Amino acid sequence: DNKKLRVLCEKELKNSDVGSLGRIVLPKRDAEANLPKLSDKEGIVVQMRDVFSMQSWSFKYKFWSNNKSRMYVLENTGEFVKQNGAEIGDFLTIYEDESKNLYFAMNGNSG
DNA sequence: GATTCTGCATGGATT
DNA sequence: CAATCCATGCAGAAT
Repeated sequence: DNKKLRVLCEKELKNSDVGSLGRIVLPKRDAEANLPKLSDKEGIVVQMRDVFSMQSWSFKYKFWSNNKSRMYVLENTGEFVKQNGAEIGDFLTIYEDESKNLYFAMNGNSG
């Protein structure tokens, strides 16, 4: 917890983000600019640690095809929301470690 | 059949 | 006017 952080993206949780589908949508602009570059629909597996804790979480960061561009999504978020009790309007903020791109990325509104 | 997963399409609101 | 973003609907696989 001697961490130095840079914000990569932030999302206001909507109904489907905390819904039964178990996936979280991320803003396309910031996801493309700051999140690792995705060159396949298969996506990648990313893990992000809580800023306030030593709890680490593993998600699948992938994209869907939409129109001629993309929609970015973070799959397998069911237990994350359930465990953290995230409701509509809560904030999921994703950060970055400065020397290493280790994805600290926690909710709990924060800011 | 009925139900859930998964990836894409639709459609309102905004850039 | 047309393009973009994204919440959600929804068709086809999988269970």
